[PDB]
Amino acid sequence: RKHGREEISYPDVQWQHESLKPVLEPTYGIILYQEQVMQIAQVLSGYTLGGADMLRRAMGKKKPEEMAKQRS
Amino acid sequence: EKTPELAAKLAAEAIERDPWAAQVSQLSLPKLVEQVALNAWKEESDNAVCLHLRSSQRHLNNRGAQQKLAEALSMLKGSTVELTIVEDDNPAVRTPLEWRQAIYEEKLAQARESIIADNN
Amino acid sequence: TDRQIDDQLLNRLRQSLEPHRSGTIPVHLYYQRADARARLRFGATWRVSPSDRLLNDLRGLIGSEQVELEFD
Repeated sequence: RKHGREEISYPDVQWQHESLKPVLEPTYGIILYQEQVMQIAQVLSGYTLGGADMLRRAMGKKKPEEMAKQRS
Repeated sequence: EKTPELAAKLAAEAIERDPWAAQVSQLSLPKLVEQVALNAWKEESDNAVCLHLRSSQRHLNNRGAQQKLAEALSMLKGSTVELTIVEDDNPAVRTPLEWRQAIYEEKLAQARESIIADNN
Repeated sequence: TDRQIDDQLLNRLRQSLEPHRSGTIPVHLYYQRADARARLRFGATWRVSPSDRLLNDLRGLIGSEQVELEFD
């Protein structure tokens, strides 16, 4: 995607949105970092930075209950 | 390929002939967006610029490139250029990418003859 | 190089090669041009001995015994 061999999407062909461009700019629409996860929660869904860090933490643990709430 | 000397020298001739290749080099675009500007030939109207991109490289062309290209063309023109990328593969004019190659081929042939004629 | 005297083409260079033939290795000539690669394979006759590398490096030309393109 860096060298023009495939269409760049933010992040996926279908599932992309231009509001993710400032977040995903540095990585050409590829989700690389823990910090990008947090910026997506801030920008896309209005999270606080601290609530965003709590989402990333919950994604590490992978618990059944826990996601269900943040998913909402 | 090969040699970056020859390709950049060859680019100098392209610039020396094509107003668009010259303009692109003056703007000095970085890479991906440069390749978009490079694979397209620049038609220019009274207040418009429609870059006819080789549909052969349609997958390079993205709005993220177009907007950076537009800012650059606007910096060149010194006033707001409505720069658009359009997708028409017709070969009637040469892009600065397509521009490079022909002269090189011809030069190769001539100098192959000189080498054959060195004698021994 | 671009600079090939005349003599070097046909005399000194040739004479170094002339006494040492063996170990059939096809002889190709690479005329490295600034322009392009023109490939005239000499193969007039000489199939070189191994020791000639060092002796050939002796006069104005650096090269190597590379994987032969011809063989494959």
